[PDB]
Amino acid sequence: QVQLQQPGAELVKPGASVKLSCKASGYTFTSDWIHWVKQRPGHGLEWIGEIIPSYGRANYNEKIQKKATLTADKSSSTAFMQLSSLTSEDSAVYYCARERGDGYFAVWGAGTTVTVSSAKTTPPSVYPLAPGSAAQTNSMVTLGCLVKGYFPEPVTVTWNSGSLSSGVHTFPAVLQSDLYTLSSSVTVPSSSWPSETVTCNVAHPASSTKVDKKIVPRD
Amino acid sequence: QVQLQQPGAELVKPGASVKLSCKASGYTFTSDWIHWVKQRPGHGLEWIGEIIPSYGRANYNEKIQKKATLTADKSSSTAFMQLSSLTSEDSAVYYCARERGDGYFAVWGAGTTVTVSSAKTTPPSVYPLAPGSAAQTNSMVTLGCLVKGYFPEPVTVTWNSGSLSSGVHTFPAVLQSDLYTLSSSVTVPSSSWPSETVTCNVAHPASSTKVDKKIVPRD
Amino acid sequence: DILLTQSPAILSVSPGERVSFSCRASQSIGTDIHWYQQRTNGSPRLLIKYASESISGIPSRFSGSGSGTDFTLSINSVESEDIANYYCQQSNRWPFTFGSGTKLEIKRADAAPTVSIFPPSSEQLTSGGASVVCFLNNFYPKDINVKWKIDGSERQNGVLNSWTDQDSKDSTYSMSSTLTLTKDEYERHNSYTCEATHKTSTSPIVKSFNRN
Amino acid sequence: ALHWRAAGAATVLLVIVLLAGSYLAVLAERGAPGAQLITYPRALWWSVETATTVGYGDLCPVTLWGRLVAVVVMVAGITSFGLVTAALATWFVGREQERRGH
Ligand SMILES: *SCC1=CC(C)(C)N(O)C1(C)C
Ligand SMILES: [K+]
Ligand SMILES: [K+]
Ligand SMILES: [K+]
Ligand SMILES: [K+]
Ligand SMILES: [K+]
Repeated sequence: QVQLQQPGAELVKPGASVKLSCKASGYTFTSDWIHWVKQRPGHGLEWIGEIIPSYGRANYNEKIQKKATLTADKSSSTAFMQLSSLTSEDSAVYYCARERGDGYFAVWGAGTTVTVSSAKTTPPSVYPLAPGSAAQTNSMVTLGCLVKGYFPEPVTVTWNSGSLSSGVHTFPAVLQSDLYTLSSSVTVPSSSWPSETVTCNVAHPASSTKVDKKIVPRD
Repeated sequence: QVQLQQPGAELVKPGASVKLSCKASGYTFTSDWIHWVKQRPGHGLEWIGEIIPSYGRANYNEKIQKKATLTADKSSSTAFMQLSSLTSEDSAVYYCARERGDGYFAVWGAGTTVTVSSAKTTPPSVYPLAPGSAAQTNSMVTLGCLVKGYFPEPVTVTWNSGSLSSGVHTFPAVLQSDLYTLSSSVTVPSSSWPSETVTCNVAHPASSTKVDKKIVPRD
Repeated sequence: DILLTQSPAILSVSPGERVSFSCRASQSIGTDIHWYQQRTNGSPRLLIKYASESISGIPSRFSGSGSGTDFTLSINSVESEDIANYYCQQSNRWPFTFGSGTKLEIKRADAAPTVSIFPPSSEQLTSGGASVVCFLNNFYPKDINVKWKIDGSERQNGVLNSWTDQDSKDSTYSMSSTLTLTKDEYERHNSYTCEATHKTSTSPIVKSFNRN
Repeated sequence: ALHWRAAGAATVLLVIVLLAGSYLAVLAERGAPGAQLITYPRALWWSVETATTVGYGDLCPVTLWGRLVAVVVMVAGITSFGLVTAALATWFVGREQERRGH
């Protein structure tokens, strides 16, 4: 079972501060350390610091400006990272990982996407994409769904709630005036549609809004 | 309070020898070491040697010619550096510093400027600098004072005995026939002068002569 | 004996930006490195000890990091008061040694010089001399030219100049130009002018005065 | 009881030797190029290192007097700890006699 649970996204205004969490389950020893790693888009992994819960001590990366403050709640098995006075530099994906005191990160969390913008949260509008009445077909058919007008990132597009993995492409979002846009595409055998349903599920954490939208042929 | 006190300047004739002092106050432990550092104009810091007062042992830099001899007076808390047969190479600012046996120089002295010349000590003549009767003004006014005909260096120019810090520039002296020359400048709001007095204090250690000179508008 | 390398020797950064000073040791010395700050005319002052330990009375702005052979001194958000020379010092092995140093340099907006011309003092003439001082204050960049004219004609003799290092109050530069003549030489002339040519103006900034 | 006074006396003496050894080591090593035993805090850790005979190799003297100081530390440490062992024997031997009547 998912060993480390982290919120999908956090929106923060320049100067403000946010507090990320990391809920742990599974085996827990007094010799455990929770780590926090920062990753900026297109870049690599940057170690932020560690916390020893059973005792409560924390150490931090000495080369980078210290914008973090680590704490832990022994009872609820939750590690917290306090980021303060955030700027555009601080936007990135923050992962937490668990090390059993033997030096390597056994398990990582899904990571929390943090965004430092002055903009406002905006859920995405999801529109269908069925072929045109004049579009011929082979043995395969391509359908997809459009997610636009949302902020901040990210969005998780699934097909038939994961049951449909192969054939899926979710293009990287694009920014245009405080609003992102992206499309996901799926491909199933033509003979199977629309006899067998095909729906796209779109989740957007920053607004706690997950929505569905079935893909049916045009009238 | 000033932990290490050192004389401002020493004039020495090529071949002769001088003895610099460093008076210490504040906490003094048996684990203290007094250090001496040499700095030539425009260049960096050069370690000369160390003395352990509570015992009296001294070690010296092995790469540079040994022209120093360190001693200490336990009773008056004073460390002494004996420089002998000095040449133009030896002219520089000599700092003394105190290390508590943990490797770093906690406190440094103001340093003693040593000059090895055949010339003679000469106190500086200080002349005023008030704008000309035809010089217009804005919200600020610029006054200053001229220090010339002195030797050896240095001279410490202050305004209103330090009470006037901001707005001050003391240009680097210039040498012309065994005599240095430099000017200091100050800027106060025009409305405040000369209703509020403005004087320049010039101290010249090599001659133990400090003098003042008020700056008043021309007749 | 341990050699501490400091490169680059000069560092130019803009107001509020983050700057980093490098110090490398010719062999591993743990965290036995210390940093010193030294402003123009002042004595060195401990900034960080043991590579990363804070000293009391030093802006929280200053930090340090590293271990072994590579050390860094960082200033988060620089500011004019930080213009100076920075030295590292090691205490791992005898004798203690210093780095050659790194000069910090701020890049601010252009500033035209505030020019001032001063006639010689009565106290000075009263002794056979006469010095006409001219100040080119708080300008930037540092490049500037000063020209002297006596009664319309350019003068070049008895003219000694002096430039200050980047000021720690506002990151500007200042220059002093001095024309020294004997009272006699000074007497048989009327107007003295001081001209400053600087990047901020295609036209020279001028200041003069008549001996009467 | 002698064996207990001695033990204690041996412990206060060892602490003296350590402190004096930290001081004397730095005095001896400073001045010798490449020497590492030159600041008091670590020198003190080194003396403890030596007296207990653990000798890690992260620090050690290189001058004649430094080494000589090192030998007094080793010997004071070995002797001191050896005396505790000896006092524990007198305690056991004494108690084992009581348990047998004598
Ligand atoms: S014993 C400590 C020591 C001695 C020497 C051979 C000089 N070293 O390089 C180390 C620091 C290991
Ligand atoms: K052993
Ligand atoms: K051993
Ligand atoms: K060993
Ligand atoms: K060993
Ligand atoms: K043994």
